[PDB]
Amino acid sequence: MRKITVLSFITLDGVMQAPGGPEEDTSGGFKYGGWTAPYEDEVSGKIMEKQMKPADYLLGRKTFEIFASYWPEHADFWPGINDGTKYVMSKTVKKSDWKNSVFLESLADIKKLKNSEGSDIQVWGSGELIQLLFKNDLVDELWLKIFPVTLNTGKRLFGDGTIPAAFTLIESSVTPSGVIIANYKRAGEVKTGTV
Amino acid sequence: MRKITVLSFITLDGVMQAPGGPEEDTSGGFKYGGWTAPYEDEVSGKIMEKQMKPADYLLGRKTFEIFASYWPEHADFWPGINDGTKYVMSKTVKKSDWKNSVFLESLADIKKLKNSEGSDIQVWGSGELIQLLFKNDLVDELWLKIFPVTLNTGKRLFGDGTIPAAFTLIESSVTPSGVIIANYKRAGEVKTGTV
Ligand SMILES: NC(=O)c1ccc[n+]([C@@H]2O[C@H](COP(=O)([O-])OP(=O)(O)OC[C@H]3O[C@@H](n4cnc5c(N)ncnc54)[C@H](OP(=O)(O)O)[C@@H]3O)[C@@H](O)[C@H]2O)c1
Ligand SMILES: NC(=O)c1ccc[n+]([C@@H]2O[C@H](COP(=O)([O-])OP(=O)(O)OC[C@H]3O[C@@H](n4cnc5c(N)ncnc54)[C@H](OP(=O)(O)O)[C@@H]3O)[C@@H](O)[C@H]2O)c1
Repeated sequence: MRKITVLSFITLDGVMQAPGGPEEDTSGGFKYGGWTAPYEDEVSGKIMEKQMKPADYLLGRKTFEIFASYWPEHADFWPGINDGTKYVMSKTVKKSDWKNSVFLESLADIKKLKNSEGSDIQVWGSGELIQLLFKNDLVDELWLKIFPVTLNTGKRLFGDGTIPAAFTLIESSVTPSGVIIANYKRAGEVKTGTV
Repeated sequence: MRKITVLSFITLDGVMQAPGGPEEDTSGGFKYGGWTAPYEDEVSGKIMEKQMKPADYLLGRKTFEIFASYWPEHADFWPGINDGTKYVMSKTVKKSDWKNSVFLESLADIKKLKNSEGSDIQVWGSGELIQLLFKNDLVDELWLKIFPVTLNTGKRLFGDGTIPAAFTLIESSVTPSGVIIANYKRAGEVKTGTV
């Protein structure tokens, strides 16, 4: 059994669409692509150069294709994404000229990939696929970065597949720009009481 | 002009409904009332004290009525809510047995109260009213306690009134129970660039 970590950049109101640039994802006429862009300092770069250490990867086709247009040319900066196997969930794509790309089609294939032997799995972007991972409680860990911004519209990290669940805060951090790094571990069922 | 702070307990996916107990709010058949219970600790109380400072208050009718059913009988623990004026939005309730309760009926009234002279306004609970405040950009600070839990269903702090807007993280801490205190100042507009 492999660990599955979801890593995500979200706004205060949990919007995850198009962190990195104005055109990264225009679904809905989304106007705020690049909202992650004013909150990048050098200690943020060092916090997630360690988050970038080599692993295996699980991605939705759309996030795969956003990555495949850029990262094959920048293996200097992020070698992990280029060397590790990238398992990609898709029904419309079966091959890619990006090295070490495998294509899964089913919830069964994800479960086998998890049960199979090998390195821990990182999940970047992939909002729609994350919905399926959440709904089957396959997500073992959450690394989040919460930015001081609210954007009513936009694809969300906790969306359709969010289930009731509990977590442990493994560790946390803050950024000179005011970004909270939050690191949760899956922790069983939601507990209630009275205050 | 007065400083409208909004204070709110939210899950990781931003639900604020019924933090304190199982029957506190049962709209939609909400099964997770009291989800903040297992995360109450000592440090949390200390912060609660600085936020239980004598202020004026602005509340929605439902939150006022939940408060009025318990807090007038515990002026020792949380005085300020009994001593300060409570401005309550309603078109349903005109008077109350609680000392220092004023009843406002329009958006204009909330603005006039803001433009008035007096103590800085705290806002607790009041998701439906918060929506109107957000929509007209009357909220100036945000003190959030983010709890290590997810519950897909429930009333959301950032609901239909949320508007795109930037913030300045003025403070942050983590409790021994894994809750994230994060207070934000309102900071003008959303900036985008390219990473
Ligand atoms: N906040 C961040 O950290 C971050 C980082 C990078 C990107 N992003 C954003 O993530 C978003 C990526 O777009 P997206 O989330 O809408 O799509 P996606 O999850 O990346 O991929 C969607 C595609 O993957 C397949 N897929 C996903 N879920 C499936 C399921 N449950 N069952 C079967 N196939 C499934 C399908 O491929 P087929 O159509 O081929 O069948 C689907 O069309 C963008 O907005 C991107 O900007 C965020
Ligand atoms: N997470 C926390 O920190 C926290 C703390 C305490 C409570 N809560 C939760 O907050 C929720 C409070 O209930 P709620 O948010 O649904 O209602 P609410 O905002 O507390 O009050 C609803 C009533 O206030 C009036 N009102 C609100 N907005 C109005 C508007 N835009 N225009 C005119 N009148 C308006 C109306 O009164 P009339 O109908 O009388 O006209 C409305 O019916 C509960 O779920 C409670 O458990 C959360």
